[PDB]
Amino acid sequence: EITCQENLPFTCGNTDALNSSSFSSDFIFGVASSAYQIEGTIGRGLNIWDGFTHRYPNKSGPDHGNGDTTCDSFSYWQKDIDVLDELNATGYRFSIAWSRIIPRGKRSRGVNEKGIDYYHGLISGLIKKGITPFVTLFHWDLPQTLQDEYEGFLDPQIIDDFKDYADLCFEEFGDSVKYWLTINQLYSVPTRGYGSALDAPGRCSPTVDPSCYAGNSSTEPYIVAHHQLLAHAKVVDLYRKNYTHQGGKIGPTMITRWFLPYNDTDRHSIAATERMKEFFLGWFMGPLTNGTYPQIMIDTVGERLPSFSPEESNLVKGSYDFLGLNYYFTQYAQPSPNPVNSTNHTAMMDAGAKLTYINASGHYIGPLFEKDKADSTDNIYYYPKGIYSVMDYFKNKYYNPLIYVTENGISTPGDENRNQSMLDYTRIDYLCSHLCFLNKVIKEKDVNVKGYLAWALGDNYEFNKGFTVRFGLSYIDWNNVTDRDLKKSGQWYQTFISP
Amino acid sequence: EITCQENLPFTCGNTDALNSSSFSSDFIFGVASSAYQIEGTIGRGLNIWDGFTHRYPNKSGPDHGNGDTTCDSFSYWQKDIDVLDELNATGYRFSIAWSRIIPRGKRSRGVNEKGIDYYHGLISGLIKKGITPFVTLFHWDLPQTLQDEYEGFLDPQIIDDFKDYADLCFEEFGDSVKYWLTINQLYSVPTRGYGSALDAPGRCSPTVDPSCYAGNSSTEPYIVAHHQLLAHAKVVDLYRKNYTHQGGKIGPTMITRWFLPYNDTDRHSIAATERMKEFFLGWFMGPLTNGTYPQIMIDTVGERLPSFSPEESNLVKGSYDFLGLNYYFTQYAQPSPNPVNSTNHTAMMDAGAKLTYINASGHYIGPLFEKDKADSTDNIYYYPKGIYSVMDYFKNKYYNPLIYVTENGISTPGDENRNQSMLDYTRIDYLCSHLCFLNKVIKEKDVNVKGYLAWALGDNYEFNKGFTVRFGLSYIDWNNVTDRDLKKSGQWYQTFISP
Ligand SMILES: *[C@@H]1O[C@H](CO)[C@@H](O[C@@H]2O[C@H](CO)[C@@H](O[C@@H]3O[C@H](CO[C@H]4O[C@H](CO)[C@@H](O)[C@H](O)[C@@H]4O)[C@@H](O)[C@H](O[C@H]4O[C@H](CO)[C@@H](O)[C@H](O)[C@@H]4O)[C@@H]3O[C@@H]3OC[C@@H](O)[C@H](O)[C@H]3O)[C@H](O)[C@H]2NC(C)=O)[C@H](O[C@@H]2O[C@@H](C)[C@@H](O)[C@@H](O)[C@@H]2O)[C@H]1NC(C)=O
Ligand SMILES: *[C@@H]1O[C@H](CO)[C@@H](O[C@@H]2O[C@H](CO)[C@@H](O[C@@H]3O[C@H](CO[C@H]4O[C@H](CO)[C@@H](O)[C@H](O)[C@@H]4O)[C@@H](O)[C@H](O[C@H]4O[C@H](CO)[C@@H](O)[C@H](O)[C@@H]4O)[C@@H]3O[C@@H]3OC[C@@H](O)[C@H](O)[C@H]3O)[C@H](O)[C@H]2NC(C)=O)[C@H](O[C@@H]2O[C@@H](C)[C@@H](O)[C@@H](O)[C@@H]2O)[C@H]1NC(C)=O
Ligand SMILES: *[C@@H]1O[C@H](CO)[C@@H](O[C@@H]2O[C@H](CO)[C@@H](O[C@@H]3O[C@H](CO)[C@@H](O)[C@H](O)[C@@H]3O[C@@H]3OC[C@@H](O)[C@H](O)[C@H]3O)[C@H](O)[C@H]2NC(C)=O)[C@H](O[C@@H]2O[C@@H](C)[C@@H](O)[C@@H](O)[C@@H]2O)[C@H]1NC(C)=O
Ligand SMILES: *[C@@H]1O[C@H](CO)[C@@H](O[C@@H]2O[C@H](CO)[C@@H](O[C@@H]3O[C@H](CO)[C@@H](O)[C@H](O)[C@@H]3O[C@@H]3OC[C@@H](O)[C@H](O)[C@H]3O)[C@H](O)[C@H]2NC(C)=O)[C@H](O[C@@H]2O[C@@H](C)[C@@H](O)[C@@H](O)[C@@H]2O)[C@H]1NC(C)=O
Ligand SMILES: *[C@@H]1O[C@H](CO)[C@@H](O[C@@H]2O[C@H](CO)[C@@H](O)[C@H](O)[C@H]2NC(C)=O)[C@H](O)[C@H]1NC(C)=O
Ligand SMILES: *[C@@H]1O[C@H](CO)[C@@H](O[C@@H]2O[C@H](CO)[C@@H](O)[C@H](O)[C@H]2NC(C)=O)[C@H](O)[C@H]1NC(C)=O
Ligand SMILES: *[C@@H]1O[C@H](CO)[C@@H](O[C@@H]2O[C@H](CO)[C@@H](O)[C@H](O)[C@H]2NC(C)=O)[C@H](O)[C@H]1NC(C)=O
Ligand SMILES: *[C@@H]1O[C@H](CO)[C@@H](O[C@@H]2O[C@H](CO)[C@@H](O)[C@H](O)[C@H]2NC(C)=O)[C@H](O)[C@H]1NC(C)=O
Ligand SMILES: *[C@@H]1O[C@H](CO)[C@@H](O)[C@H](O)[C@H]1NC(C)=O
Ligand SMILES: *[C@@H]1O[C@H](CO)[C@@H](O)[C@H](O)[C@H]1NC(C)=O
Ligand SMILES: *[C@@H]1O[C@H](CO)[C@@H](O)[C@H](O)[C@H]1NC(C)=O
Ligand SMILES: *[C@@H]1O[C@H](CO)[C@@H](O)[C@H](O)[C@H]1NC(C)=O
Ligand SMILES: *[C@@H]1O[C@H](CO)[C@@H](O)[C@H](O)[C@H]1NC(C)=O
Ligand SMILES: *[C@@H]1O[C@H](CO)[C@@H](O)[C@H](O)[C@H]1NC(C)=O
Ligand SMILES: *[C@@H]1O[C@H](CO)[C@@H](O)[C@H](O)[C@H]1NC(C)=O
Ligand SMILES: *[C@@H]1O[C@H](CO)[C@@H](O)[C@H](O)[C@H]1NC(C)=O
Ligand SMILES: *[C@@H]1O[C@H](CO)[C@@H](O)[C@H](O)[C@H]1NC(C)=O
Ligand SMILES: *[C@@H]1O[C@H](CO)[C@@H](O)[C@H](O)[C@H]1NC(C)=O
Ligand SMILES: *[C@@H]1O[C@H](CO)[C@@H](O)[C@H](O)[C@H]1NC(C)=O
Ligand SMILES: *[C@@H]1O[C@H](CO)[C@@H](O)[C@H](O)[C@H]1NC(C)=O
Ligand SMILES: [Zn+2]
Repeated sequence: EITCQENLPFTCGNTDALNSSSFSSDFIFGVASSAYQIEGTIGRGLNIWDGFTHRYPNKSGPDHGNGDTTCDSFSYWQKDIDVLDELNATGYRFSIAWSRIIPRGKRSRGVNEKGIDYYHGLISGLIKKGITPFVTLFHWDLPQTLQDEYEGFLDPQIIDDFKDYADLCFEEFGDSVKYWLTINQLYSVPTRGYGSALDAPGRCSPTVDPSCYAGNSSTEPYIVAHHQLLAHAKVVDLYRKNYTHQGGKIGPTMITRWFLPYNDTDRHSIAATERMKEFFLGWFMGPLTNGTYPQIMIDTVGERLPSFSPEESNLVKGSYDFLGLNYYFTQYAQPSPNPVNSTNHTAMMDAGAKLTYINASGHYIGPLFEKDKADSTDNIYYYPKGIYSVMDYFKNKYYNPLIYVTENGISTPGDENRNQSMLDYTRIDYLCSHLCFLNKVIKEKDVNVKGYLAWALGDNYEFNKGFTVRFGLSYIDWNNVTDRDLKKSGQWYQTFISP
Repeated sequence: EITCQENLPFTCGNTDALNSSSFSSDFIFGVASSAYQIEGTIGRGLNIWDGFTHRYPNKSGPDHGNGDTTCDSFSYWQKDIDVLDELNATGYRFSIAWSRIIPRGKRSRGVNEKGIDYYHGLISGLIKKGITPFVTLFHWDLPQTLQDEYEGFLDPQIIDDFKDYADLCFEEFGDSVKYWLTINQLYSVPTRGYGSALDAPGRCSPTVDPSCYAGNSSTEPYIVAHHQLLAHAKVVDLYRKNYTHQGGKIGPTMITRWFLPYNDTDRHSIAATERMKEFFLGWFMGPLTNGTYPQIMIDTVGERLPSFSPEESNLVKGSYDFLGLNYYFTQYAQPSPNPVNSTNHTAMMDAGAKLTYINASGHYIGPLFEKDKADSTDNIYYYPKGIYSVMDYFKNKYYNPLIYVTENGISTPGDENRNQSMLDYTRIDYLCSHLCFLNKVIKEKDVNVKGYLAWALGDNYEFNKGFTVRFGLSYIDWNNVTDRDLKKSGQWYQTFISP
């Protein structure tokens, strides 16, 4: 019987008590990264995140940093590969920058050969080292040209361009890549990119944010989420129909959170937690497992929620071979009003829930996750048992899918110096306690989890944060980005994989 | 009678001997800047120069600098205005970033109100201070979206988009702006952007540069120059037909050089200098004054040179109210072969001329202009009498046009520290000696020169050079860009304008 601690101090950092041998022998352990965060702009066209970080530098981070050079993996990808090889990792998830291989967006405008070569070299190098690539087709870095031609995912013309892009990738890399993540965290772009304008492209209602160049926080997230689903379903249908000879699997990446009631005996708090589960997860998981949106969403959102045609509904339903789950933390939910007529209404208010990390009797959900310096009542706290609850939920509610944990990690302040940043014990506690609950759920609930990829390989540009927080397991000196040095967390992870 | 020195040491730095009173009372003296060099990416969409400097950082400059924040005139435009006010300057040439006011390129996709406000404030502030704005509609910063939709100026669809952009500007700013420069330095983009790939968008033949993503150095510069002329002619026709109530003037900006024979008694050197004059100036000036290309170009370039239709020819001919001339330096020309069948052939070889700063008997053309550290046989030297020869040439060869010198300046190394950079006497010599020859040509040849704008107002991002050279008359600390401090050159210029 497996016992896991939910509060500090954790003792699972000991690999005599927990290591890769606690899991099935085929279990994949690795790390993850994304193109915009690690590559640099060298050699590629521009994408909406280059646009956003430049047009609105105070949304790029408090240091106004961006992905211009970041850790320069365009030059030093071979160092990324030596860190993995040093961990004896069997999995690496990275993303192909659409901008690098089709700079002008539409495929008929020509492909960038030098870009295609960059990824062949990378894939060849990983596989030579016995590392399985999980490649994300789209990690938020849409070619700027498509956002300016028709406002990206706001328009249905994105579906065919995305499909021609994906086709180019399966054809070029599919012989070696056997695992494809179509779109990374479905929930993010529509809410942050089109609801609150905290992420690219930064659209939202004028009174939600007056910096926004355009938008409607009330209608656009629903129009964007819809197209993301059709786009995704159309790539999966292209994959399973035209590239089945490649013997790969392809699936979506869902940002998952667990929700607990703020007051676990107030029915209003209980209804708000069930509504969160539906607006956060079901919004995407419902179309993917059933071809339609959740009923609470259809009731609440009404005309602002697009309908799937019977053909579209059939294409989206069951459009995955597995699910990639990104899990970071859990929130307490309590009711909150949905003012549909206010000019500052957003799609996120439609859930009628307010989210916190402290419940009604003042209990904090777990240890600290991310210190907010501007406001401390905004601090984020994590909850190791959340990975247990989310996985058990997905098994029971969504037909026992094959699952890969594609991102799980914790940042530490960039303020810290080199000695302090290399001694990241708070990261060992985060990862070890989630790994202890992940092993327990695989064993007790028989969830079909087949892999785990820690975020991130090394320090890189963090969306909305610049270089002010660090997520890597290996250290990078911003004044000289050549070396990736294993921090304590990286040395711990190494001993975990090979005990 | 006016005597001007052509070699160091110059003595025209004395304002008792030369000052604004040497010129007609209406003569406009000022400074110039461009949007990409001074604004920063904050608040605007991305353009091809953001794309280029990011995709190919080693072409952005030896320091890999770019226009991300540069001197941040988006925030500190009011400091730009205090420097001008301190000079008692009557002219300021600046450019409107197409990306800032129409981020998505095509006007029907919506205009950026906050962007339009930025320039209203700027124009209101200049005019309140008695400074005449010369506004450039296009200073190389084409929206990235138009370059990715149809490869920018390579396609004729640019003509209508550029015309809808310009229409938006005359309508928004035309009530205050009475001087419009349509496209800045016609010769540059086609040769550097489409011939040698040293500038954005960076297209060129694979063997001219293997970094190029696409291109043809032999055909594309001619296709680009042609469209630049049609685009320009169509904006001028829109201006003179739809905004004549505004009582403004509009003209092109031509990068002018003077050419001298390498050997001034070898006929081959003399023919090469006359050919340079035609390929460098006549390429644009011929269509503008006659509606057709020079005959040496029609003979030499043959099928690769596009033809104007009779309607297009009529539209381009006489499509200016004045000319803006940018003059920097003069070159010696000698013959050089034109190998039309080599795979590394470029439109620039078609002139059959090799350019140098030292003639056949070893005489250097004038004082040093720009030290090339990688190769010193590449150093650039200036020639003050060149502004005299160019102006006299334009008067005689091109129907005595109304002229404004829209750029003239010299850089000093960014290597120099603050004390050395504020003591820029080499800049006083450059400007004073050109101003001495400009006054002489106005007086002796009666050229219709009505203004002079020194480049640049302050230190900014320099195309292909990063922040490694400084062109400003006012100093900017890259570690704190708030202040613009007048260097010696700026204090000299101040005393020149108001003796
Ligand atoms: C998994 O997918 C299933 C579909 O494949 C989901 O089941 C569907 O659920 C729909 C409800 O959301 C349901 O459609 C409704 O059907 C009502 C009756 O339709 C028939 O009979 C009518 C009766 O007079 C007749 O007029 C019709 O012509 C049909 O013959 C209909 O009245 C409903 O419309 C009203 O309400 C909806 C909001 O739900 C409004 O959009 C609409 O304007 C109107 O006010 C509704 O019809 C739908 O109306 C909108 C239109 O775009 C659709 O085409 C139309 O269908 C439908 O019958 C079933 N389908 C089947 C095959 O059972 C299933 O949902 C869950 O299960 C059902 C039983 C229900 O409890 C849902 O709330 C559940 O969530 C999906 N499962 C999950 C887990 O979500
Ligand atoms: C200012 O603009 C003027 C035009 O408004 C320029 O003058 C034009 O110059 C053209 C030469 O470049 C000239 O066109 C040529 O005309 C030849 C005769 O055409 C008529 O008579 C023919 C004789 O049999 C007959 O077949 C025709 O149908 C006409 O009736 C013609 O043979 C030439 O074509 C050959 O050479 C050209 C290269 O120059 C090739 O492109 C072509 O394939 C062919 O090999 C040529 O015709 C042109 O052919 C190409 C086609 O696209 C054009 O439509 C066609 O015109 C034209 O006659 C004059 N126009 C007038 C009204 O005089 C003027 O140029 C300068 O002055 C002329 C006299 C000449 O010396 C040029 O070299 C000068 O540069 C411009 N001024 C300046 C300063 O450039
Ligand atoms: C988690 O939620 C539960 C259920 O909502 C909370 O318990 C409820 O707390 C209410 C106070 O917010 C209690 O109602 C009050 O009852 C007193 C005594 O009769 C009355 O004087 C108050 O005015 C109020 O009455 C309500 O007024 C509004 C009317 O519309 C309504 O009809 C009345 O009920 C309520 O009885 C109580 N329910 C139960 C089942 O315990 C719980 O709140 C916490 O516990 C209660 C016992 C009390 O000590 C609260 O002060 C305390 O916060 C909540 N838990 C926490 C930690 O917030
Ligand atoms: C500026 O250009 C002028 C004209 O091109 C240069 O003068 C010419 O220089 C040529 C040498 O490059 C002279 O030709 C040579 O003549 C000698 C004596 O007879 C002969 O032995 C050589 O082989 C050569 O002859 C040519 O060979 C190739 C044949 O196809 C052709 O038919 C022959 O002419 C040429 O006579 C001379 N012309 C004139 C009008 O002076 C000038 O070059 C400089 O001045 C001359 C006088 C001489 O001292 C050169 O060495 C010197 O460079 C050139 N100026 C400079 C500074 O480069
Ligand atoms: C966002 O878009 C929605 C949909 O067009 C706008 O809501 C409509 O507003 C009009 C005018 O007030 C009403 O007549 C409709 O009844 C509303 N429709 C729905 C479906 O809600 C909304 O005003 C827009 N919001 C902003 C901030 O632009
Ligand atoms: C807030 O969270 C705490 C922690 O889970 C809840 O406290 C537990 O409540 C159960 C049931 O009452 C007790 O058996 C446990 O002993 C409690 N744990 C702790 C650490 O005290 C608490 O009930 C939650 N409060 C509300 C209002 O939901
Ligand atoms: C640039 O474009 C020109 C025009 O297409 C190419 O030149 C042609 O090349 C073909 C194939 O060799 C020949 O049959 C034609 O006679 C050429 N046309 C002309 C007008 O010169 C050229 O090869 C291209 N260059 C590169 C480097 O792409
Ligand atoms: C190179 O440039 C120099 C400088 O202009 C030329 O020298 C002048 O030539 C004329 C005519 O021979 C003389 O009267 C001047 O006295 C010369 N000036 C100097 C400073 O010596 C020279 O002729 C040019 N050489 C060639 C081959 O073109
Ligand atoms: C790995 O962990 C298991 C418990 O799951 C333990 O029994 C085993 O001895 C550990 N292996 C090493 C090499 O420490
Ligand atoms: C951030 O920049 C935007 C301009 O895009 C501006 O509207 C906003 O006030 C800035 N925020 C702060 C807190 O300075
Ligand atoms: C890497 O992992 C494999 C598989 O568990 C193991 O056999 C091997 O010894 C490990 N190598 C290192 C250097 O730890
Ligand atoms: C599969 O590829 C073929 C050949 O290019 C094409 O006709 C077909 O539409 C594709 N099928 C899809 C995308 O389902
Ligand atoms: C606008 O929205 C904010 C945050 O959602 C809220 O504080 C404010 O009261 C809203 N304004 C109105 C008029 O409802
Ligand atoms: C940058 O880091 C690498 C790896 O530590 C080192 O070899 C190189 O010399 C460093 N460069 C400088 C300028 O110190
Ligand atoms: C300005 O220059 C002229 C010569 O062009 C000279 O005569 C005049 O005295 C100068 N003015 C001043 C104020 O020095
Ligand atoms: C400049 O960068 C390009 C990549 O875009 C590369 O091909 C070239 O070799 C680099 N030049 C030098 C001198 O390093
Ligand atoms: C600015 O120039 C005008 C016009 O020549 C002159 O009258 C005025 O005194 C000058 N002001 C300053 C402060 O030099
Ligand atoms: C002038 O503006 C009118 C009204 O928009 C339009 O019909 C016409 O085509 C324009 N004329 C030009 C661009 O010459
Ligand atoms: C290619 O062009 C360069 C510079 O224009 C020249 O040095 C070289 O000889 C050319 N190659 C061939 C094969 O002509
Ligand atoms: C930046 O420069 C301005 C102008 O000199 C100055 O007032 C401000 O205090 C400076 N900022 C810092 C951080 O020194
Ligand atoms: Zn940048």
